[PDB]
Amino acid sequence: AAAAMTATRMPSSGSSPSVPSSIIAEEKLLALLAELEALSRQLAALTQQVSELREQQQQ
Amino acid sequence: GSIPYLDGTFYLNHTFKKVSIMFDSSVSWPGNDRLLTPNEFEIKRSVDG
Repeated sequence: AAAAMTATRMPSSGSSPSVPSSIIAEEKLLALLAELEALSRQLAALTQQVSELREQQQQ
Repeated sequence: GSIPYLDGTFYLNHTFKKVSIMFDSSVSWPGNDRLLTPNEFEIKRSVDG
């Protein structure tokens, strides 16, 4: 009634960026698709000359 | 000390809660559904719903 009455008396907000580091970029990209063919070409050339041992030993 | 009756120097204005005015014991003034509490001047609120 008196004394104190003179003054006065959720779910999901879904953030995303959190506490990780900063990020950067560059545009000098992508030789790498050539080596996948270099590697599998030269791999064949190994077997090709293993065959050239065998095809001369068989003579 | 200061004499608020003569010096100006008022304080205690914040101590008022509300006041109402009534002519001829029936004419609540200003009435006419004017205010948000039409029958009285509610100076301040301890709870506000």
